[PDB]
Amino acid sequence: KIEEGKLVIWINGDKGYNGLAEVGKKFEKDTGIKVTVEHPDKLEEKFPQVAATGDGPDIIFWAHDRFGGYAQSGLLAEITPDKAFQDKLYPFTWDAVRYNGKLIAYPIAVEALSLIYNKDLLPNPPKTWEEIPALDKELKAKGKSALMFNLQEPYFTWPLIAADGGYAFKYENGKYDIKDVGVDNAGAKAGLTFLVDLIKNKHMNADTDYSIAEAAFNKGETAMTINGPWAWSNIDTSKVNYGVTVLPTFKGQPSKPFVGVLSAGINAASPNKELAKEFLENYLLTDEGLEAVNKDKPLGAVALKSYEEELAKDPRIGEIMPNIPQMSAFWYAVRTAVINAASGRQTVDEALKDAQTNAAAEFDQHCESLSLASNISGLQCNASVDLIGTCWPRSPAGQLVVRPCPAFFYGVRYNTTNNGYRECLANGSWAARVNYSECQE
Amino acid sequence: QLAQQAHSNRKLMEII
Ligand SMILES: OC[C@H]1O[C@H](O[C@H]2[C@H](O)[C@@H](O)[C@@H](O)O[C@@H]2CO)[C@H](O)[C@@H](O)[C@@H]1O
Ligand SMILES: [Ca+2]
Repeated sequence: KIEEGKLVIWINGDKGYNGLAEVGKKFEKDTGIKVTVEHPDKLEEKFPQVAATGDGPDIIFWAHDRFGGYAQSGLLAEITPDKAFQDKLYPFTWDAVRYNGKLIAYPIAVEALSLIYNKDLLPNPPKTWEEIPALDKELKAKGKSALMFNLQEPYFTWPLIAADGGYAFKYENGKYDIKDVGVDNAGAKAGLTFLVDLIKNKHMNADTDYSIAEAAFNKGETAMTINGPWAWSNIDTSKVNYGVTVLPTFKGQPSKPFVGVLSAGINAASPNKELAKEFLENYLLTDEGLEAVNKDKPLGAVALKSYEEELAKDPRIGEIMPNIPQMSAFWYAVRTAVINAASGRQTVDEALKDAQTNAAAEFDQHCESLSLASNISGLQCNASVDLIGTCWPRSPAGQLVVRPCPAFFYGVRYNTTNNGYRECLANGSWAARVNYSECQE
Repeated sequence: QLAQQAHSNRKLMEII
């Protein structure tokens, strides 16, 4: 259970959590309420695990794309800012945290990946991806490399995959079409083929993660990286002379990074909702609060109008992501495809074919048709194919179901006069196990 | 090999 009368906040460790903690310390001094800021690894997966039990933080910070899934699980409280507060943030930031009519988070910052480059190694950064192989060749003769970035997280390769035509879900009839997935079209194939080719030709290493790339850039070993504004603070420190610019073009088409709105959701099981609202609206979402965070690690662009007007003067300072529940399937699909293509485990074609399936994993067909004369009232188990390939028909909850034994199983004859048995449970889920004992060899 | 393929199928059906 969550402790009443304090605030526990979770934010990713790459964000300005020390700056956030200072806003927390001021809130503590003014209220006598302890604020604890924590930053567990993989928070975006840990949050729903812990929260569905009524545990977790009072406030969770992530990019808005995760929030639709959280809200559908009932994990997030609906937020209640007055029209006057709403007016202080840009309309489009509110749009990103609106799910099925309701505001489900406060928008904080607008996050976009950029090309970060070392001005000493590369006074003019490339305008195209296509010139990077030649540039790497020149740099290798000097014991440097052109480009290193995180290949383990699909957020960083997506801009190139999307450039020539890849997309997540198509916006059709005023809503994202979850059946229309674009991870396996010509443009997605072309983008990923380029990336694999960079690796095949030793211009990049498949195993490059966040830390190899950040260290490589900051030690002056690579001329370019790809990252968000939060990363600038670490470069500042390193005293590499760096510039920030737009991602290069692929086949003459701009790179297309997926844009995130860092947002702050309130845990539906928190007994501290009015405290969390007060902290967010009156302490964090002020010029002074956002400045405190920005000073730790840059936010880039922010949702708050008054502070964005100051920030827009920064020279260092692409589509908004959907917030739909299917975004986690999408990211998981692309992650897997990229890692498999980059490591040679699959071809680009194979990888992206699997990605299309996995991104649309919520949607087999033949089994549903083979028993559509049923009309059952109340709880039912849906048509389902088991691991052996046996089709279990739509059945009432609380009933044992009987289907013949498969004619063939791994190229093996079985007598179809025998049956297998499966219980459709009282709650409308299939029993995990099927009794196949009777299907004699 | 087929009788072994059968004994190996048994173990599978027994789990599933
Ligand atoms: O890589 C897939 C991943 O991308 C995005 O996560 C970003 C996040 O938005 C940024 O705040 C930053 O911290 O880096 C993350 C990637 O390392 C999506 O928001 C996320 O759902 C997705 O899984
Ligand atoms: Ca992490």
